[PDB]
Amino acid sequence: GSSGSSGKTDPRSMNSRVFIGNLNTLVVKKSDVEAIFSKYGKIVGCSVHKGFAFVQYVNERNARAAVAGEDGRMIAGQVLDINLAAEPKVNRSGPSSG
Repeated sequence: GSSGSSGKTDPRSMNSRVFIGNLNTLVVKKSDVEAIFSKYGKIVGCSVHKGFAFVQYVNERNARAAVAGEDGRMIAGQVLDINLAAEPKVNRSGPSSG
């Protein structure tokens, strides 16, 4: 059932998602992540939670764009760790395949 007030990552009905981490929400705003990402595709759903944020583009291609673009941006003087909510950058070293 539809649940209000939450922010998790569960497969329900989505594809185009971007997990904006290391987001200095203490300085960065939503419009900053909504506008900065507005160049990587139209945002249908964007949220920022003290610690991280989530962006939802109209299409994946767009999202993946930012995830590739945004990710590595110096916001507030600090880099932003973003990644598509699908493939977690867990354990770098190793045979990454699949």
